[PDB]
Amino acid sequence: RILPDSVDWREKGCVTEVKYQGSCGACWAFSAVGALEAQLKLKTGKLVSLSAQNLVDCSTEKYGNKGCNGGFMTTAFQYIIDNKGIDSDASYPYKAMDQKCQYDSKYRAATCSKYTELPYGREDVLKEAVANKGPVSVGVDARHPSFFLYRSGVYYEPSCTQNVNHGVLVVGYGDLNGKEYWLVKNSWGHNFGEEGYIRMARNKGNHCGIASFPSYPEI
Amino acid sequence: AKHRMVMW
Repeated sequence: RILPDSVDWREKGCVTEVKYQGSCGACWAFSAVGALEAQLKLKTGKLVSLSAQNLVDCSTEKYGNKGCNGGFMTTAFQYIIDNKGIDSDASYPYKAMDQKCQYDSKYRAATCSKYTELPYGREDVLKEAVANKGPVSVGVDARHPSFFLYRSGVYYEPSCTQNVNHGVLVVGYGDLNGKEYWLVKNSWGHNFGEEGYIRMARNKGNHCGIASFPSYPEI
Repeated sequence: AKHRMVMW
C-alpha cells in the first residue's frame, strides 16, 4: 500500500506538550501516556495530557515495573486495560517520585482496550503503524552523551546498539535532504533537542534499537 | 530480550 513520505502527528492535533521527567526514570510512563493521548484524540476529538504519575504509582510490581527505576510501555498499557481507566495529568500530576497509588475513577480521562507489539527490528512495519495507526511507543539506546547533547539535525551514533534502555514516542517520520529520520518525542523537557524532540536516523539498520520493541494502544 | 526502560 501507499504510505506518506512523511508524517507528523503534531500537525494532526494528536500530541500534547513536551513533559519533563526530572530525576525519575519514568520515560516508559511518558511514552505510554503519549501513545494513548493520540488515540484519545482520534476517538473523542479531545487532546488531554494523561497521568504519567498514575502509571508510576499504580502500574508497579504486578506489571513488572519499578516506578522511577524503570518500566515497560506494554505493561503500562495492560494496567490501563485492567484498571478500566487512567486519570488526567491535571488531576494526578507528575512529581518525579514514587508514591502510593492514588488513582480515582472520578478523574478518569481515558481507557484502553488493547495494545499491539510490532516485530523486532522492522522499520518498515514501524513506518506503516506510524502512518496508519498513530504515534508508537518505542525504546531506544540512549546511553550515549551524543544523545543527551543532541541539538538538531538527524541523529546518528556509531556506538549505538539495538538494546533499548529509554522509552520515547515516535510521532512521525520524514527526511532532511534525503537523510531519513524518525521524529521522536522525549520527556526531557523543551530544552532537550529540537524543542523536546529528536530526529533519529531511519532505515539505518534499526539504529539505536528504535524498532526493537515498538507497541501502540487502542481504545 | 527487552530491557526495563534502572542503571540510568
